[PDB]
Amino acid sequence: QANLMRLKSDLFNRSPMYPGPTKDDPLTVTLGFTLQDIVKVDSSTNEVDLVYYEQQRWKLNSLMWDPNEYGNITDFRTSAADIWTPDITAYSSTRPVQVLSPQIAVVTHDGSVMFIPAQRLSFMCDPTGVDSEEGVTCAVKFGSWVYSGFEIDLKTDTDQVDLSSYYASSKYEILSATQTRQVQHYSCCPEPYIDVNLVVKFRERR
Amino acid sequence: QANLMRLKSDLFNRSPMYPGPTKDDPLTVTLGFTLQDIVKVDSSTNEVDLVYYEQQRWKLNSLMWDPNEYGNITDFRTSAADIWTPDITAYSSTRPVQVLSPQIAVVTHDGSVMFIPAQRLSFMCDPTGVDSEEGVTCAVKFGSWVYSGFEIDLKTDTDQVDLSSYYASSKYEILSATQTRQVQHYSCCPEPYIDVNLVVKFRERR
Amino acid sequence: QANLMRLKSDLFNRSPMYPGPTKDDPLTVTLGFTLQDIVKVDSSTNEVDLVYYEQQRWKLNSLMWDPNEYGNITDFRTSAADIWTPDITAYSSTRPVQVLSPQIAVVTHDGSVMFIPAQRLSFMCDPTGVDSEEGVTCAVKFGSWVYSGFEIDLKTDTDQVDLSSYYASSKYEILSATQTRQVQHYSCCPEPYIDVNLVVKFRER
Amino acid sequence: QANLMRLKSDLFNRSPMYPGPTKDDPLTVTLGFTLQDIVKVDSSTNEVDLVYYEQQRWKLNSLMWDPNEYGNITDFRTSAADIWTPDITAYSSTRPVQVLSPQIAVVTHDGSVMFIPAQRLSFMCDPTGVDSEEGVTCAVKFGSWVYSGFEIDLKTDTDQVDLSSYYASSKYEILSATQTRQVQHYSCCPEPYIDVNLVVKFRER
Amino acid sequence: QANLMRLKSDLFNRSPMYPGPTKDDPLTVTLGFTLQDIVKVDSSTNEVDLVYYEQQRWKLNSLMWDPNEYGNITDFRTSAADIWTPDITAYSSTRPVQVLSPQIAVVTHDGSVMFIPAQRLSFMCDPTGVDSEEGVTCAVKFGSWVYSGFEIDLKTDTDQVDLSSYYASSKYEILSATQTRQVQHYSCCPEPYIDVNLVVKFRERR
Ligand SMILES: c1cnc2cc3c(cc2n1)[C@@H]1CNC[C@H]3C1
Ligand SMILES: c1cnc2cc3c(cc2n1)[C@@H]1CNC[C@H]3C1
Ligand SMILES: c1cnc2cc3c(cc2n1)[C@@H]1CNC[C@H]3C1
Ligand SMILES: c1cnc2cc3c(cc2n1)[C@@H]1CNC[C@H]3C1
Ligand SMILES: c1cnc2cc3c(cc2n1)[C@@H]1CNC[C@H]3C1
Repeated sequence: QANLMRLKSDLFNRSPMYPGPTKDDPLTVTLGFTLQDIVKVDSSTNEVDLVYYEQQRWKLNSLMWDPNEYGNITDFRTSAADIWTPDITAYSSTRPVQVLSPQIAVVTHDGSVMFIPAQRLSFMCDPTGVDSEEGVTCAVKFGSWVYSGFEIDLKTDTDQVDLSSYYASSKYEILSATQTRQVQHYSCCPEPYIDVNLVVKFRERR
Repeated sequence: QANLMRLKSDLFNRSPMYPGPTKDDPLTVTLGFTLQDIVKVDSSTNEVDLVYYEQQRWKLNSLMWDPNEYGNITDFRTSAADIWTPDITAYSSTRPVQVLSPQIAVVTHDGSVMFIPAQRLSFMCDPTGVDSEEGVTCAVKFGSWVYSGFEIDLKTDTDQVDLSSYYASSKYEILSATQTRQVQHYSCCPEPYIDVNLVVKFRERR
Repeated sequence: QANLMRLKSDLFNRSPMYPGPTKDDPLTVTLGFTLQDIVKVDSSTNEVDLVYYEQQRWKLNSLMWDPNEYGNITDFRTSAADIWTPDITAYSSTRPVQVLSPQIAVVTHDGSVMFIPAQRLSFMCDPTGVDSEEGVTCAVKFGSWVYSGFEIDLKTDTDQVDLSSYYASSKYEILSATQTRQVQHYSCCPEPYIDVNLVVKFRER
Repeated sequence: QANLMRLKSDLFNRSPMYPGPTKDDPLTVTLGFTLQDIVKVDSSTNEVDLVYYEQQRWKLNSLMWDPNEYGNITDFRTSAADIWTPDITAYSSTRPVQVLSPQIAVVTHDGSVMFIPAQRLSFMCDPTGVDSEEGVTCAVKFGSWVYSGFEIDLKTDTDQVDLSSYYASSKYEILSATQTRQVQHYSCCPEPYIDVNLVVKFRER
Repeated sequence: QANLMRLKSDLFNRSPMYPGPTKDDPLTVTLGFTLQDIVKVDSSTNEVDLVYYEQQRWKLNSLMWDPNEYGNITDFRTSAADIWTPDITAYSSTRPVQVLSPQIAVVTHDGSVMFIPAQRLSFMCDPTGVDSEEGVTCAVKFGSWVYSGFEIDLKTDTDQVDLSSYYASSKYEILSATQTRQVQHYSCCPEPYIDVNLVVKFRERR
């Protein structure tokens, strides 16, 4: 501005879009969940509804630049449409995920992208024994839908889910939450697919 | 990398889109269902809700290339908008199907496309006797909406539906699931239309 | 394909889109309903939900061609966005209609288009007496929203609705179904508007 | 068609879009409601659902033409996207309005536009006493959201709402319906904003 | 209006879009809420639904002009798509916000923009004790999702929410409503993020 505008122009207008990773130049996405609320539980259909936001990080050479060339600009915000983004998907979802945040990411001079969408998800979960002291445990996998391990790998900075933002007066208390990496194989396809498995253990509030 | 982008450009930017099959150059789509959950049953309206993903395969000359000409590239992922896709449709649906996965397909050097959309479908089904030991049986046909047998044929690699991914703690147990090919005639039109008939037999979990 | 692609290109890329009918060059749409299910009935709000598919036919000179010029091609499928389509609308709908089928039509060398969208419609209907043996009767008009009789006419191949595809195990049995043409006048506008009136008579099982 | 296509092209392709009214060149929209059904009433949240269609008229110099120059064409239908339209909005709505009709308007040689969207609206209304003989009364204002009196004025051809199209077998009977013009002031802004206040009085039966 | 068209053309057609604020040229948005109705309360999931409209003001050099050059034009209305707008977001929302108004803003010769979207929001709130005389209190933060304090600051013209437009016959009476500015830090990010905290205290009508 004029610097930022020129920068954005150079990356997006002058180049073709990054065509996604491949076996030859694969990519690693760092996931991390901040759980906000277990909004509702349906014991007649065994689906439960979570609200959270999911931090995604990755890095691309396509998105690098030299700050001195662009008015000492270290980073910028941009629409998620302007860049490639990973197709992280909830495998046991029962309804399409609802986006609760804007679709804007941060890009930085070293090509690192950060993107943190807020979501509401309804996923498969049997709440039997939520009323008990012992509580009930449910799990849901997040991972690329189309990209194998050989193109997209996932990692977590910590197995502990971020519960510091959980709703004080929720109907359900969280006993524990876990974000652990996994490998899976499916009947369609020879290659392994990577996913981060979100496992929550919860119960009704006294 | 550059090597790909060039490929994608050659297939999509330089050519006009494949205009769909015709009697002269017809096409065969291979369908296959992985049932995930029978989410809910409504006995007051006789509609039942399934979550699954539906594997679609087909092949086009339009999409072929020579790997040596494109940096030894065997295959790639792309948006479903970038290519023609078949109009497989649930004939007894009561509500529009909801897409639970991204709209990305895999294309390969020999022109083979694979596309596996995850869906939630509400279809016509009378659950009377779901509580019994015997269970209740329901069926729904999938097939092209507009393309006759003479333009689109359907086939299955197996009559057995893939239940290996079914939800362990679902409200309903699957006794059996079947994907069998069928031929049908409709009053509008002289030609026969092909469909794969999904037949599931299920009951409450006891 | 080479042939078909060229054909499609000539009709759509090289010409401007058909700007809809007018008084001078009017047209006639043939409607026909295949009722599939009466899904639900709400007696607290007097709305009922139907699932069906609605066959639409019409013909345009804009869409004609000579098969010999295009590799003996008699007809083809295409997206509904690529062509003009008629604005048939349910006058007593209480919620926007939901499309249950793809938006693809068939065009033929003589300019005839066929298009059969599958729909779910919620329309105004008082089900009082649906539980009785006598059953209850409800009606809903379908017709162009903006085009008068003088631009769009409607006709039916038969007054009998196609119930051969109705759901065997539906909560409601169909006693009868009727698709009859009508003329209507509205206070806004001098001209008459045409509609096909769908009348169904049904009850619980 | 050739003629019509050329006309449409001249108005839309060759000109930039009408940039909306201003203080200097203000505009008057004529509103008129045809109420179809009071579909449902929720006494636990005090919202009620109406289905109707709302006639909008206005006139622009931008849209004028000479019929002799265009094959004696008096008028035509077109997409609502092709022209500017007014931002009439329900002030006491509790949910986004649902469009039940196509988005097509009629334009005429003297620059007059007519546009009649069918809608379902959920708005704020306490139904307490709907079961009584006396009935209950509710109101909802329609007016531009962003344009003051000084840019958009509203008028009504009649204070009587058009109930001739109301549903015979609705759960609720209409005792009366009124479309009266009003002026309002809001805390944000010095200028007055115009609205047409729809007031309905109704009950069960 | 020949004049207005030319003006609009000069700002939007001839220039590239304002690329959003940065640390170097930051921006201040003035928020203000007019609460219309507390429509419903769900005590089984602890979510409550508000209808309101939210006044947003800010100023940009990009949008300035000289009235003498454009037929003494002081201001104009335009689509929200034609200009940059701030990404104010409800942090404790449980469902995507629904827009109840048109997406039109007012721009003025000194570059000031005003934009007042009407919304329905479902947010996290425990209504326990709404039936009491004492009432129950709930809060929800509004702020940029992606822009730190260093790029977007928020302010309020008054801590008092505008209740003059509240629904006379609502199921719930408003005891008080507050729009107060706040600073927050999140685990992802070193910088502080600004939010205006909407705090309402209410009860059943009795
Ligand atoms: C870029 C993209 N998404 C973000 C999400 C958040 C934040 C910064 C972001 N930056 C913090 C503030 N906004 C909500 C969360 C936490
Ligand atoms: C290409 C395109 N679609 C796919 C869908 C799936 C898989 C691989 C795919 N590869 C497995 C993993 N993702 C969901 C399903 C099963
Ligand atoms: C052209 C356009 N739509 C059609 C819809 C159907 C059919 C033929 C069509 N042809 C029959 C077979 N497919 C579903 C319905 C009935
Ligand atoms: C142009 C635009 N909208 C219209 C809406 C209607 C009519 C004519 C129209 N002409 C009458 C017939 N169609 C529904 C209503 C009433
Ligand atoms: C520009 C943009 N949005 C506005 C919203 C409103 C108003 C003026 C506006 N001007 C007042 C009248 N319309 C609704 C609210 C209050």
